Amino acid sequence: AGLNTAAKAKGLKYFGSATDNPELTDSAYVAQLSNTDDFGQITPGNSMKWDATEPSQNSFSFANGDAVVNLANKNGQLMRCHTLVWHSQLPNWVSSGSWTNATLLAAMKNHITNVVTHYKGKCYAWDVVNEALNEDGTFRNSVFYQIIGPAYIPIAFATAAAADPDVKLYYNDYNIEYSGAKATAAQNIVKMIKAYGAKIDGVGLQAHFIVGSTPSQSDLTTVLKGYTALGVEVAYTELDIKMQLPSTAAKLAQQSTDFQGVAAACVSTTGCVGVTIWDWTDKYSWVPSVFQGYGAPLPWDENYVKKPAYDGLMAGLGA
Ligand SMILES: *[C@@H]1O[C@H](CO)[C@@H](O)[C@H](O)[C@H]1NC(C)=O
Repeated sequence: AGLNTAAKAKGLKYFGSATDNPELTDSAYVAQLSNTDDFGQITPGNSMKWDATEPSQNSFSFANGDAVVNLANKNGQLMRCHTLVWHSQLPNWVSSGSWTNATLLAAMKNHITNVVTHYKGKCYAWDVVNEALNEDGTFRNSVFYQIIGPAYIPIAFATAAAADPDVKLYYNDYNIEYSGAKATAAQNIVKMIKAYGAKIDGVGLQAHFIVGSTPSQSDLTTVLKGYTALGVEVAYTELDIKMQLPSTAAKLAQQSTDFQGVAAACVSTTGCVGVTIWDWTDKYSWVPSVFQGYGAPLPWDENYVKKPAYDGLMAGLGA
């Protein structure tokens, strides 16, 4: 009947979509987001990030996150909660602060414990640490790395686990879906957290790909199995496939094949729990200025009408 029903028949927990609060006043948008034949899971695109949830020190702000949870709850959709520790979308009080190891650890832990406690029981998964690596497999020189060193990562996981022992804890990153220094480094982060004795349940593979340059089904599956071999589940967490503009029939077809292989890779991998697309309509796709010249990244167009990629996904999920 749709993406989510097809995904569940193949043993995934969900097929899902991100959303954001500005979209929720569009009742036509909301009606399709709330269609559980297509979406059994929701991620808040922005309203659970640090800039949204602790915009001034110790000042927790949950209304916009809660509104997304409430919608998911009314619809019977799972939540993925996104994201606790990340160098981007950090309030200036954190990124510019004068810290010591103890004082930044206290503030980071305070952030995690308050946010995760607030959402205790509501989330299938948390992206606990996001994008900790540079493209060359080095640690990003974020405030957390510079002040605390690599321990910030296992400490964040341990802190999340103490606040909510049952939610699945994910390390989430992009450009780790194909082999290379970055994916190798992401494997090493998994091994490092586990060696520290902290709980890590999952690797989140964002899957921001490009039409015509998407990794093959075979390459993607191979890489997923490289993570599951470490004793984690995997999911594609932010899938979209931006195309070099203008859109053409040939690019829409390629885009369909690209989405199909991503779905098929997940369905092929024991321990891949689901796919989330980064919103579902091109009208609300994430295409910031750095990708000027690209667009139309999603399975529905800006008029909420299906593109060939929808059928591609269905084919990849075996329906
Ligand atoms: C910060 O404190 C943690 C917790 O004890 C420790 O693992 C880490 O090495 C410390 N880092 C620095 C730079 O002191």
